[PDB]
Amino acid sequence: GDDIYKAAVEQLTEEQKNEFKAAFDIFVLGAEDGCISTKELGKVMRMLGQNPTPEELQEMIDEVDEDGSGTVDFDEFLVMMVRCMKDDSKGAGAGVRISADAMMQALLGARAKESLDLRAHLKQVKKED
Ligand SMILES: Cc1cc2c(cc1F)OC[C@@H](NS(=O)(=O)c1cc(C(=O)N3CC(C)(C#N)C3)c(C)[nH]1)C2
Ligand SMILES: [Ca+2]
Repeated sequence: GDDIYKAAVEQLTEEQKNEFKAAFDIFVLGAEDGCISTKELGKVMRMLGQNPTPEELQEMIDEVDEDGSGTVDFDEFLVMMVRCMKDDSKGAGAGVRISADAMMQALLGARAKESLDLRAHLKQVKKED
Protein backbone atom coordinates (compact mmCIF):
# COMPACT_ATOMS: atom_id res chain seq x y z
CA GLY A 1 0.00 0.00 0.00
CA ASP A 2 1.34 3.39 -1.08
CA ASP A 3 -1.14 6.10 -0.09
CA ILE A 4 1.05 8.35 2.05
CA TYR A 5 4.14 8.06 -0.15
CA LYS A 6 2.25 8.64 -3.40
CA ALA A 7 0.90 11.81 -1.79
CA ALA A 8 4.33 12.84 -0.51
CA VAL A 9 5.26 13.99 -4.01
CA GLU A 10 2.40 16.49 -3.74
CA GLN A 11 3.76 17.85 -0.47
CA LEU A 12 7.18 18.36 -2.05
CA THR A 13 8.17 21.80 -3.34
CA GLU A 14 9.05 23.14 -6.79
CA GLU A 15 12.72 22.96 -5.82
CA GLN A 16 12.30 19.31 -4.83
CA LYS A 17 10.96 18.17 -8.20
CA ASN A 18 13.84 20.02 -9.87
CA GLU A 19 16.53 18.79 -7.48
CA PHE A 20 15.44 15.20 -8.17
CA LYS A 21 14.68 15.93 -11.82
CA ALA A 22 18.32 16.66 -12.65
CA ALA A 23 19.04 13.20 -11.24
CA PHE A 24 16.57 11.42 -13.51
CA ASP A 25 18.42 12.89 -16.48
CA ILE A 26 21.40 10.67 -15.69
CA PHE A 27 19.39 7.88 -14.08
CA VAL A 28 17.49 7.49 -17.36
CA LEU A 29 20.60 7.91 -19.51
CA GLY A 30 20.01 6.13 -22.80
CA ALA A 31 16.41 5.34 -21.91
CA GLU A 32 14.04 5.84 -24.84
CA ASP A 33 11.21 7.05 -22.61
CA GLY A 34 13.50 8.70 -20.08
CA CYS A 35 12.45 6.03 -17.60
CA ILE A 36 14.46 3.90 -15.17
CA SER A 37 14.55 0.17 -15.90
CA THR A 38 16.68 -2.87 -15.05
CA LYS A 39 19.23 -1.68 -17.62
CA GLU A 40 19.51 1.94 -16.49
CA LEU A 41 19.09 1.14 -12.79
CA GLY A 42 21.71 -1.59 -13.03
CA LYS A 43 24.15 0.97 -14.41
CA VAL A 44 23.64 3.60 -11.71
CA MET A 45 23.34 1.09 -8.87
CA ARG A 46 26.69 -0.37 -9.91
CA MET A 47 28.20 3.12 -10.10
CA LEU A 48 26.88 3.94 -6.63
CA GLY A 49 29.46 1.53 -5.25
CA GLN A 50 27.74 -1.85 -5.18
CA ASN A 51 27.11 -4.93 -7.32
CA PRO A 52 23.41 -5.89 -7.43
CA THR A 53 21.89 -8.67 -9.54
CA PRO A 54 19.73 -8.54 -12.70
CA GLU A 55 16.94 -10.50 -11.00
CA GLU A 56 16.84 -8.28 -7.91
CA LEU A 57 17.07 -5.09 -9.98
CA GLN A 58 13.73 -5.71 -11.69
CA GLU A 59 12.28 -6.30 -8.22
CA MET A 60 13.23 -2.75 -7.25
CA ILE A 61 11.74 -1.09 -10.33
CA ASP A 62 8.39 -2.81 -9.85
CA GLU A 63 8.70 -2.33 -6.09
CA VAL A 64 8.53 1.41 -6.74
CA ASP A 65 6.58 1.46 -10.00
CA GLU A 66 3.05 2.77 -9.46
CA ASP A 67 1.56 1.27 -12.62
CA GLY A 68 4.02 -1.60 -12.96
CA SER A 69 4.96 -1.04 -16.60
CA GLY A 70 8.57 -2.08 -16.01
CA THR A 71 10.24 1.30 -15.62
CA VAL A 72 10.16 4.40 -13.42
CA ASP A 73 9.37 7.95 -14.53
CA PHE A 74 10.23 11.27 -12.88
CA ASP A 75 7.09 11.00 -10.74
CA GLU A 76 7.51 7.34 -9.80
CA PHE A 77 10.98 8.33 -8.57
CA LEU A 78 9.70 10.91 -6.08
CA VAL A 79 7.25 8.51 -4.43
CA MET A 80 10.16 6.23 -3.54
CA MET A 81 12.70 9.03 -3.15
CA VAL A 82 10.69 10.32 -0.19
CA ARG A 83 10.78 7.02 1.70
CA CYS A 84 14.29 6.35 0.41
CA MET A 85 15.85 9.15 2.47
CA LYS A 86 13.41 8.55 5.32
CA ASP A 87 14.48 4.90 5.38
CA ASP A 88 10.83 3.94 5.91
CA SER A 89 10.19 2.35 2.52
CA LYS A 90 10.41 -1.21 3.83
CA GLY A 91 10.79 -0.75 7.58
CA ALA A 92 12.63 -3.92 8.58
CA GLY A 93 13.11 -6.50 5.84
CA ALA A 94 16.64 -7.05 4.58
CA GLY A 95 19.97 -5.23 4.74
CA VAL A 96 19.49 -4.32 1.09
CA ARG A 97 18.70 -0.60 1.01
CA ILE A 98 19.51 2.20 -1.43
CA SER A 99 20.53 5.64 -0.16
CA ALA A 100 18.60 8.52 -1.70
CA ASP A 101 21.18 11.16 -0.79
CA ALA A 102 24.00 8.87 -1.91
CA MET A 103 22.21 8.24 -5.20
CA MET A 104 22.10 11.92 -6.18
CA GLN A 105 25.85 12.05 -5.55
CA ALA A 106 26.11 9.79 -8.59
CA LEU A 107 23.66 11.49 -10.95
CA LEU A 108 24.26 15.17 -10.22
CA GLY A 109 26.60 15.03 -7.24
CA ALA A 110 26.80 17.39 -4.28
CA ARG A 111 24.22 19.72 -5.83
CA ALA A 112 21.60 18.74 -3.25
CA LYS A 113 21.58 20.51 0.12
CA GLU A 114 19.02 21.89 2.57
CA SER A 115 17.74 23.99 -0.33
CA LEU A 116 16.26 20.75 -1.68
CA ASP A 117 13.64 20.91 1.07
CA LEU A 118 12.54 24.45 0.20
CA ARG A 119 9.08 23.35 1.31
CA ALA A 120 10.15 24.34 4.82
CA HIS A 121 11.45 27.73 3.67
CA LEU A 122 8.13 29.30 2.66
CA LYS A 123 5.48 28.07 0.22
CA GLN A 124 2.36 29.81 1.52
CA VAL A 125 0.82 33.18 2.39
CA LYS A 126 1.76 33.28 6.07
CA LYS A 127 4.67 33.88 8.45
CA GLU A 128 5.46 33.20 12.11
CA ASP A 129 8.24 33.69 14.65
C1 LIG B 1 13.85 2.37 -9.99
C2 LIG B 1 14.55 2.39 -8.41
C3 LIG B 1 13.95 1.66 -7.38
C4 LIG B 1 14.52 1.66 -6.10
C5 LIG B 1 15.67 2.42 -5.86
C6 LIG B 1 16.27 3.14 -6.90
C7 LIG B 1 15.71 3.12 -8.18
F1 LIG B 1 16.30 3.82 -9.17
O1 LIG B 1 16.31 2.50 -4.65
C8 LIG B 1 15.56 1.97 -3.54
C9 LIG B 1 14.93 0.62 -3.87
N1 LIG B 1 14.27 0.05 -2.66
S1 LIG B 1 15.20 -0.86 -1.58
O2 LIG B 1 14.28 -1.55 -0.69
O3 LIG B 1 16.24 0.00 -1.03
C10 LIG B 1 16.08 -2.15 -2.38
C11 LIG B 1 17.41 -2.35 -2.69
C12 LIG B 1 17.55 -3.61 -3.36
C13 LIG B 1 18.76 -4.27 -3.85
O4 LIG B 1 18.72 -4.99 -4.85
N2 LIG B 1 19.93 -4.05 -3.18
C14 LIG B 1 20.42 -3.08 -2.23
C15 LIG B 1 21.85 -3.59 -2.56
C16 LIG B 1 22.62 -2.69 -3.53
C17 LIG B 1 22.65 -3.91 -1.39
N3 LIG B 1 23.29 -4.18 -0.46
C18 LIG B 1 21.18 -4.80 -3.23
C19 LIG B 1 16.27 -4.15 -3.40
C20 LIG B 1 15.78 -5.44 -3.96
N4 LIG B 1 15.40 -3.26 -2.82
C21 LIG B 1 13.90 0.85 -4.99
CA1 LIG C 1 6.23 2.38 -14.86
